[PDB]
Amino acid sequence: IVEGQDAEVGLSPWQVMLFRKSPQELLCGASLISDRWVLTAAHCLLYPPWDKNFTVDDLLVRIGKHSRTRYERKVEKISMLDKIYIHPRYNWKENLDRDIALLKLKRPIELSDYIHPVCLPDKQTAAKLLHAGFKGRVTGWGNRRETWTTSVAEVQPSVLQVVNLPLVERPVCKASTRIRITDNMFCAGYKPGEGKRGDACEGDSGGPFVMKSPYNNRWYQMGIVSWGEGCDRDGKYGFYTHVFRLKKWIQKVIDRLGS
Amino acid sequence: AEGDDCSIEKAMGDFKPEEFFNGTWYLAHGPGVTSPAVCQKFTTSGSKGFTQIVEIGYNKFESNVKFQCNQVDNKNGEQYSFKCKSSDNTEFEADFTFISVSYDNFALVCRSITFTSQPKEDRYLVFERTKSDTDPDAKEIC
Amino acid sequence: FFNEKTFGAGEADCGLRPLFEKKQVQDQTEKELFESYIEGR
Repeated sequence: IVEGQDAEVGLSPWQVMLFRKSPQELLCGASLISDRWVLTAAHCLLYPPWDKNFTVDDLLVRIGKHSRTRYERKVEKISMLDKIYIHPRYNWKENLDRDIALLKLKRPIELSDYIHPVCLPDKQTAAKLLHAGFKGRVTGWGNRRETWTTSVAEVQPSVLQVVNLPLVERPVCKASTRIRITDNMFCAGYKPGEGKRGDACEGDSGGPFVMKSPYNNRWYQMGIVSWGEGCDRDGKYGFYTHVFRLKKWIQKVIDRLGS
Repeated sequence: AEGDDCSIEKAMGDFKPEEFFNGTWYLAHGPGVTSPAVCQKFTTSGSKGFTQIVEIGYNKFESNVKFQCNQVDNKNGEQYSFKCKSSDNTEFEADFTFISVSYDNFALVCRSITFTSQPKEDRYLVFERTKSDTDPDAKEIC
Repeated sequence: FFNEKTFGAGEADCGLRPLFEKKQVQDQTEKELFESYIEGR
């Protein structure tokens, strides 16, 4: 996260961490939607251009964390996957369209003060909250800056970071790039004229973009950190997968057993 | 836990046994539990590797007991098996299937303990390289 | 929206943090989100 601050303990109990078994390495972020379902971006698993093609046997999810390199006995729970579902229409050749994946844990995790599911947007919730100007929150253990002089260590954080970014109007998002923007994505960030800045960066790609509802006080995940051109560049915004737009698909792969 | 089966698991392959079987690892069965503590001294059939595993919260062990574990040739398939003997002469076999490990931080491992009494018991455990304060110092317990 | 058989537990009580919402405490930056709801006429 670029231009954010250390997140308090338990700030977002739905922040999952995609971890690689061997070598140990942080791969991406994710979101806990239920005690046995975790949401993330497709490119964290499948992305041929980088040789990425992970299977349920290559990763494990670490939930309840705060520090990124440290194993936290009192709060952390390590879980394994049983199945990985990636969107059939996931477009990695072009623009990372429908960049979304749904992961199923082998056995339900144990909810606690550090582990708890975020809500998925409703037809009314999406309507009342997805408005240019309203802010959302992005959390992750990805880089604190687009580059480093000597080593990546300089930009890697020790704990979970938090940045609040405003929703930007689609026309602006479209005018900021020469890359095709689709309905399955939205952008957020500060316009150059606003004396503020902040962005998601490499290592945050599955983390949730959430917004707290003024109506019922619940946190809804409106997006998934997907892509951008660099991190925190002026005139550039971060593109998140429009979760509400792919809501029907989610329900379709979840409800596949006697119901 | 009931359902886990280290037998049908898959080891990490790039595991360098001597980087692991060296030093002290602390293993708790829960955040709170601090009793019983039990010190197990492991010796790998080869380059010694006198590793001290301090296990905490395992209700099956007595609080003031020490175990001497020696590596055996059993379970040749991607598994490291050890026979452990104690001050009270308990004895049981412990098989380790290493899943993921950073020899200087922590290690996720599937363990099968087989007490001479009630056999077969699988559980995914996490060995820590750093003592979680409340843990007894290996020097005190070992 | 989801069942519970396949979905699992969590939905009916989603979005409320045990250490914050459930404890009547608000994090350091919530105010920033609420003011972003200001709407000038």
